[PDB]
Amino acid sequence: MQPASAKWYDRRDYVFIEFCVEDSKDVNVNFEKSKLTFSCLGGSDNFKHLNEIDLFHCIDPNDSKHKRTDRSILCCLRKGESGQSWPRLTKERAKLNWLSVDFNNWKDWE
Amino acid sequence: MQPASAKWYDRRDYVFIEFCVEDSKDVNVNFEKSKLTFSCLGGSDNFKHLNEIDLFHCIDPNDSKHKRTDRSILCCLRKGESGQSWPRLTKERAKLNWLSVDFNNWKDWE
Repeated sequence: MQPASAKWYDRRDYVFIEFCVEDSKDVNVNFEKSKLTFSCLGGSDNFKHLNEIDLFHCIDPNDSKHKRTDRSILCCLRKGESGQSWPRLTKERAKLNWLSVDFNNWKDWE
Repeated sequence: MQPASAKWYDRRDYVFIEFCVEDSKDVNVNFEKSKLTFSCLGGSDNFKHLNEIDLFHCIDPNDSKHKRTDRSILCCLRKGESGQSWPRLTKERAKLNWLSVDFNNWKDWE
């Protein structure tokens, strides 16, 4: 297995993470207060994907959700605090080779 | 003004920060989900103290409190999530020259 590639961006109250997996199945998103876990199989070859990250800021798991399509899986995380500033997605600064900013959707709402 | 010296430690559900200010007055503690702000005057000369820190993990402000004495001000922060692990007090890997671990009260409750 290996992490699915993903891009992220945020709004005032929400953080968005998109996992790019074609024809995904067994999609499994687990929202925690300070952690996110995504897993699924990709393609007819059942390619295993697993993404786990400690979030920079806390979120509200019970108010977070995800949508899936044949193209990818979009996660919507409710920021634990409105207007929360997210300079990065993860708790620690170290960069992840599968994660990048979604510049197509990025905005300076603040 | 300058930060008051302070030591910290945690238990399963709470994080404790003690600001060492003798004969404090105008004590002002502001608890926010991911931030703590402490200010006060020290001694007869009205020495100004101000401490601000972005917390490693989110806390529950509504359930946090502080107690003052002529010796110091002890803050009790309710962890946003029971059992939360706090390897450091601050969001970033920071060496704050005024902050140190309270080894007298420290425990490995885990």
